[PDB]
This record gives sequence, C-alpha cells and structure tokens, in this order.
Amino acid sequence: KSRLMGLEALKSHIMAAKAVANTMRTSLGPNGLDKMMVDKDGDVTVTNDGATILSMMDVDHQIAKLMVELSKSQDDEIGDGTTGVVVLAGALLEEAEQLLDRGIHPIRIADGYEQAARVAIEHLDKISDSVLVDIKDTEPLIQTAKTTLGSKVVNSCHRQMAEIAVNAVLTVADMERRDVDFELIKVEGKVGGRLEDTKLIKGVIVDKDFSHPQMPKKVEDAKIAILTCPFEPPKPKTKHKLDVTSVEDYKALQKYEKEKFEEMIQQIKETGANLAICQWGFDDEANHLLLQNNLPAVRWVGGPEIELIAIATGGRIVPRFSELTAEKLGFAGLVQEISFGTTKDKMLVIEQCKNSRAVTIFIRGGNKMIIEEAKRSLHDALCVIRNLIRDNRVVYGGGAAEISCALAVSQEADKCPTLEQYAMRAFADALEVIPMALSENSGMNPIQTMTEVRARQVKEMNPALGIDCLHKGTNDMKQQHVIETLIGKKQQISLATQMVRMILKIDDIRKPGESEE
Amino acid sequence: RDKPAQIRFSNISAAKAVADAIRTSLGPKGMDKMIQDGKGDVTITNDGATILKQMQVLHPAARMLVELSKAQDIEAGDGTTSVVIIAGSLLDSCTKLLQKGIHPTIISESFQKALEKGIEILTDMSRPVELSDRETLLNSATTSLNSKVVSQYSSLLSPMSVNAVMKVIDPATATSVDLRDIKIVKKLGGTIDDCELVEGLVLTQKVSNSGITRVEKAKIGLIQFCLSAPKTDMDNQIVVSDYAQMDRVLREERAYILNLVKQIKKTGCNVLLIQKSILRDALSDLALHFLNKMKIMVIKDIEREDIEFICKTIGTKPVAHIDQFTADMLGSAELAEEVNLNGSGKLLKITGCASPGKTVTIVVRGSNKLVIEEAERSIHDALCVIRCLVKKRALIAGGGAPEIELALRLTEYSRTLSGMESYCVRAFADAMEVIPSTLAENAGLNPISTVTELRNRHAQGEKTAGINVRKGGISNILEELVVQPLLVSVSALTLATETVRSILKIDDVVNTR
Repeated sequence: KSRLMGLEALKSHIMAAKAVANTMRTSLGPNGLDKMMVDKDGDVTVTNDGATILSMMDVDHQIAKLMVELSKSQDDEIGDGTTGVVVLAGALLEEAEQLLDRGIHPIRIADGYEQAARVAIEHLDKISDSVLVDIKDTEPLIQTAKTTLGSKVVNSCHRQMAEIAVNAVLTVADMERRDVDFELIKVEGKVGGRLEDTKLIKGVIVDKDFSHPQMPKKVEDAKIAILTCPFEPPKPKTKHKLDVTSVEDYKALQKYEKEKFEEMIQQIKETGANLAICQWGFDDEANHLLLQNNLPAVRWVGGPEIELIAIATGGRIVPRFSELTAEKLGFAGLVQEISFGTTKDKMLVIEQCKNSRAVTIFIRGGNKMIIEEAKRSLHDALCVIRNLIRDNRVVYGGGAAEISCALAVSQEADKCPTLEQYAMRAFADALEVIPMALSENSGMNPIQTMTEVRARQVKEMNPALGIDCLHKGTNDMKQQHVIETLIGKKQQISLATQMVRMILKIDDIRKPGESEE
Repeated sequence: RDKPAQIRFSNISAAKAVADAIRTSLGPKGMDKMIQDGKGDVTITNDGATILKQMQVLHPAARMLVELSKAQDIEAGDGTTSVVIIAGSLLDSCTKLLQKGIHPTIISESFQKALEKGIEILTDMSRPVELSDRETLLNSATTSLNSKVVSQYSSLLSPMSVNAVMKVIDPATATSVDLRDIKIVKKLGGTIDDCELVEGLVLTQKVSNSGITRVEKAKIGLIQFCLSAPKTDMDNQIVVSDYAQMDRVLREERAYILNLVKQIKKTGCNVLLIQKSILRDALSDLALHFLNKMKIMVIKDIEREDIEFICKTIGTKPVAHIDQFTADMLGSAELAEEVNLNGSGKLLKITGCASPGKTVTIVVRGSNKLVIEEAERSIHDALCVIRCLVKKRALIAGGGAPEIELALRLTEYSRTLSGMESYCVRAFADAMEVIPSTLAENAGLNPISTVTELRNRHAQGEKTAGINVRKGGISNILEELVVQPLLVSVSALTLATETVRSILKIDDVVNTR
C-alpha cells in the first residue's frame, strides 16, 4: 500500500493534463498542426481530433485513461469538439491547480465550474441561431460540409460528399423522427475510383459475383432475393470435388446445374426479383452457367452481407433453400449492377425504396490513405447534422463564443462571489484560451488575438464575427462559416467540466499498493 | 537573453520573497524576532514598519524595497508597510504575464494603466473630507492617533496637529503644512501633556547653562564671526619657552573676549548661533562663558539643523565681525526663551520670529525620552494624516481592504480595456486582494478559512461594501473608525507602480567598475 497526497496526485493529474491539452493547441483546426501516430509497429500515422490520436496514443495517467473515456462522447454525438474538451480540461484544470495552489479547495470552486457551466451554457444558449431547416441547414451544412471536406482528406470540399453525406442523414434524419445513426447511414469505403468518385446508396452495394461476363450480366426489377441458400447449386465457399462416372456424364452434370439454375431461378424468382445473393460461393462453372442460363446470382458473400442486406431490407434472409419467403428475400426499391471502381467488376447496387432502415454514402478513393481520411473526415459533419436533425440549433463559436460565454461568467464571478467567484473567473479564462490557443496553432499572437475579439466582445457580444480559424484577414464566425451545433459546444462544455469534476470524484487516494500498478 | 529573463525573475525572486514575510502587516500577529544579520549579529526586531526602515536587504531588487517603504512614510506618514504589501502584489502578476510571455514593457505601462485608473477608483471610494476643518482634521488624525502608541494623549495631540496645520496651512483649501514646515522638537522633561504646540520657530538646541536670558528682545542669528583675543584670532610673536609667556597672552585673551561679548549683547543679542567653523577657537569656552555673562544664548558649533530653520523660518543672514559690530543680520527674534520643565531640558524658543505663516514647532516633552517619543511618533501621524488630508482631501479606509474594493473594479476595468494590458492589468487587478489575509497570516495553525473568504467577503460585499480588516465583519471600510486620507494609499500604488516596473526594464546585469 502506497498512498500519496492528492496534491501530489493533483500534480500527476495536472502533469497529465498538459501535453494532451497541449496536443490540440497547435493542432486546433486547419490552423492547427497535424498529429502524428507512430505505433508499437512503428507505423507513422497522421491523426486527428482527440479520439483518433487519444486512443492511438497509449494512455498512462488516470487522466490520460479517463480522457479517451470522456473524449469519445463528443465525437459520438457531435462529431466535433473532441479536440476542444482536452484543451478545455487542462486550461481550467491547470488554473484550478493554481487555484488550489492558492490553497483553494477543489471542492468549492468545481461547483462554481459546474455552476458557471450552466450560465456559460445559458450564455451559449443566447448565441447564434436556434434554428436550421431542411433547405436552410444545407448551406450551414455546406458551411461545415465545406470545412469538414475542407479539412482532412482534401481542403477542396468536393460538394459530392458535402451534399452526399447530408442526404444520407437527410434521408435517415426524418426516418428516426429527427434522429439518425451512422449505421443507419453509412460511409462505404471501397476504392477503384478516387475521392472524386463517391456515392450515396439507399442500401448495400456489393460487387456482383460473375464467373464470366459473356454469360449474361443481368440485373432487373427493383428487388433482390436475399438468400443464405442457393440461387444456383450451393457450396460453403470452399473446395468441392466434382466427378462424373463416364465421358458423357460430365454433360449431364451441367444439366443438373442448368435445371437447378432454373429450378432455383423459378423457385426464388416467383418469391421476388431474380437476383439472389447466395452466401454460398460456387465454382466458376455453374455461376457463369447460371449467368448463362439466366439471371445472375451473387456468390462468395459475407455471412454478414447476406445479413446486412436483409436487415437493410428490414426483412429476413432465406436461410434454407427448401424454405423461401418474400420478406426473407429483399425489400429493395432498386437493385442494379453498376460499374464499380475503374479497376474492377460492376457492383450490385441494392438501393432500397421498398424497405431501407439504412441509407449509406459510398466512397471511392485514389488511395486507402485518402479514402480513409475522407472516411475519417465525414463522420464529423455526419454527426453535427445528427445534432441538427434532433435539435437544429447552431452556435457561432471558436472565438465568438468562448470569450463571449467567458465574459458573462467573468462578470458572473463578481455577481456570485466567494468560491464561485474564482471559479467563474478561472472558469472563463479557460474558454478564452481556445481562440487564443488557435492563434497559438495559427501564426498570430494568441494574446492579442484574444485581446482582439476581447475588444470586439466589448464592442459586440455573441458576434457573427469571431477569430479567424481559417486564418483569413477577416476574423469572423459567420463568414469564417465556422460554427457548431449549440448542442455540441454545450455538450463540449459539459465534458471538461464533467472531467475536471471527475478528478475530484470522492475521496480515496489510497491504493492496495496498486493504483496504476 | 536568459540572464535578462532570469535576473528579472531573480529580481522578482528576491524582492517578492521579502515582501511576503514583510506581510504580517500590523496586527498583534506573528512571533517576535531576534535577527542574526548577514555579516552576523543578534538584533531583536519588532514592528515590520520600522523593520522595513531597519531592513538592510541587499540584492538588486531588494534595495528598491527599503526605498519603497521609506517613501510612503515621507509621502504620507502612514502606509509604510502598505506600499510594500501591494509591491509583492505587483511582483506576482508580472510572472503569469511573463509566464504568458507578455512583453515586460507592454507589462510596464499596464502598471500606469493600473495606477491611472486605480487612483480614480480610489478617488471614487475616497470619501472627501475638508482639509482645513478642525473635525475632519481631528477625526482623521484621531484614527491614526487612537491606533498610535498614545491614544490618551492623542486627545491633546490631535488639536496640536490640527492647530499646527491650521496655522501653517494655507487658508481654506491648501496642499500645505509639510513635515519640513512643522519642526518637531523634543524637550527632555515636561510631560506629554506638556508637549507644547508653538506657532513660530522653536529651535530644539540646548541653551548654554541656565539663568541666562529668558527675557524679551532677542536677537538670534547664525553668526560666522569669531571672538578675537591673544592666542585666539589675534597675532602673537611669542613662542613659550617659559611659564610667564604662557600666562601673559591668557590674561589679555580672556579680558579682550570679555569686552567682545559686550558688543554682542550691545548688538542686542540674547542669542547667537555660533558658526561651526573655528580658527584656533572661534567663540572660546570662556567666550561663551563671557557671552552668557551678558545673557547671550550660545550653543558652540550649533547643530546644522537649527541653523537651517532659523534661516528657513526667520531668513537669517551672515553677520559682520564683532569688532565690525554687526550687520544686524541676526534673524528677527523678539524672545530668547529657555524653558525648563520637569526641571529638565534646555530649549531655545524664538517666538515673534519672522515666520511665513508656516513652521509650527511642536515642543515634545515627557518624563522620559520614551515618554517623549510615544506622543512624538503619535502626534506625527496626527500631523501626517491631517497633512495627508491637507495634501489630499478624503477619508478612505486604512488596513488595505479598500484595495480589494479597487480590485473587484479594476478587474472589470481591464475587462473593459479589452487589451493585452486588459490581461496585464487584470492579472494584478485581482492580485491586489492578497493583503488583508497576509496581514493576518504569520501567526498560527489551522489556517485556511479567513484567508480566501476575506476577498470573497468584500467580493460579496461587492463594490460598495466589504469586510473591515481591523474591526472584522462586512461593513464599508472607507468610513469605519478604520480610515485614511486617500493620499496615504494612492502613493503606495504610485511608488510601487514604478520601482516594480523598473524591474521590468532590467535586462541582464552590470556592475559599475
């Protein structure tokens, strides 16, 4: 048993609270600098937000450990603001240190932080607009759909994913009653075309099994016939011996395929489509011979995928070929083989207007590195509109809001006073750091920047202006088109305040001898 | 370089480190000190105020401190500790800024911006009181006096300071009655009750012997002529190889001087201030013995101090040789007075002296010097607080709580300044709240409760109200029976605004060689 002083721990707390908070401070936004991950494998990786780098970074102190825990939630709901809470945590916390170094209870001021949260939250609740709407949000989408695709993989903002990503949301947004999930929409990374090659699908796209193109490539109807079972003679995606007794019996063998093509074709068709995903992969022969005979079937399929298309259709899979049902086939408002990539076979596009609980954006990329970085890019703008569709409210922030919410709380300190007064004072300065800390990452004096809008905040409060996160000569928010769902910042307000509280949790600083051991 | 960086911090190191334990400020707080010095001693020390003047601290930023302390005395007469208690207050804020990396000269004028508005917020919390008014003069001095070492004699001491001023004061509103005007003159014997307020020039010098002139028609002046005689100012050809040659000049020496002191008293001199210069003699010991036979007040090689007051107050001029008679440039004096009270002390009082309308001489008496000095120090803050009223009209608080009253405000003033300085001044604007706890601090155990809540209390008392540091409890400190003229506190900012800012200037170090 080795018990240390909470102070000493508070050191190890604050000693952990720095580099992670620091990590963002020159990494904040595009004016921030990239975050490199080199692995236990020694693998160089350029990383982003907190949670990307935070999980990749191997957490050591309880804070570091607690970081990723807290940090995930902001990217979950909001998609953005993950980088901020870690900055915000230490910023206030490392003064809370200094405050406790004044001989101040963590006890007493942290309430004031919890309490100044709300009044900044409420000050936040003043900021910007309470509303976005289906056509409205699109431009604020386009705003963020700029900066989200104007950030990671390209800064170009292809309006492709910019308005493809929102549509999947906009498609599943209303579906969930003003809600969405990112299974319910999906980023489909598959290459074969560049970033500029993307798609939005109402369902699954799979590269359609063909054992020969001349044996007809046929897609039709709107419907897929979903089968765990054969549409052409089965096989468990493994080796199988095909033998015949005499020279002639090889010909009768294909008849069996040929008949059980149509026998399954005629069986599975009447129950809908002709297109039957067959989890069973087959030898070259019957596949193309059915492609020949009629109505291609999809073979060599992921058990998840026959399941994925089913749950996408909201109906089932047909498990048994002796069995069959229409619900156990596909509900799809379109099924079409469509040329997939520039490099490979036509994908089978199942876009489900019969039943789709999931509407998936598809992305090609010229590399995995870029198609993943775009895959990495999207979820953010995907998640911010997830906030929007539930609450369409956004806040101009990043140098408008921090110093704004800090100013009232700076004033609230003097209204409130005692333990909350140096809470709400220190509560505020942490906010004002982030826009400051952007000119940190940016090329500008972080002080005089914060000073700048500090003058502007004295001038005007909750401005459509702000700092320059894009480092434009104009320091704006509206015309920076920087903004966040007022969900997010508030949600982002919660977390560090949550965590700087969580370091206070109850009492116990004793261990068995094992705390980090 | 690192040296400019470190030496400032090293200057910030020493001076700040001193100013902290320099705050037990006031109170009956913290345990008494012997002091074993830097080169060694045992120095039993008490009352940081005098200790501040006693303080020898030697280090580039330490020397400005002793200065800083002594100035607020001559600036006010009060707040001697108070200028330093806000010194380390400034010395902290600089760090976080230089820790924020803010430029020191940008930090420098922030002190002005702090001093500029700070005195106005002090001027705002200043409760203006009349500088010529007996009551405000009484009451303000009374707060000092009731806090001084004699709160009893204070009743007799304040009207003296009130009347010392009002005589010396320029009529109606005035910045007047300096401590140069006031001549505080001790007199052995008498009583503190017998401490006397004389409007005129009383020179503290000890009159030769007694039974001399107490009568009217003095002539006092500093006379730089000497009394000639054989073997005094006058030529002799006679080397002494014999006893008679030794005696002959003496018989002519004392007689001729005896007829010179007549010319002095013939001049009308009931006093002379003898030049500190001599040749062989100047005025001899027999000469003074002869001058005192003629009732001429004489003090041989008179202290240079009473030399100046008689030239300052009366306008005394050099005087012609006594064989030339005089220029009658002895200052105008209608009274040569030697007072003896408790049968003790010899005190020249020149009354009817030429006086500007200023130069009160408070005669300080007592059964002992310690008895003398109690009121003498007490009546001084009776003088000075009133003088602080005269020099500046207001009653603020004492004790440093109204600093927190400036602190809540000047914070927002920075917050309104909205500059980099708004961060620079504000970092101090709150950091000035430190003193009331640091007054309390140096005594005991179980520390924490009062410290943080003090600034909180006043903060909850907001701008108009706060906790009284001396009397405790939350009530507006400006009028308590804890009070000061605002002159006291504003100078503390001024003095500290600069000497501290002077450290911001230092880059690296030199030593004149």
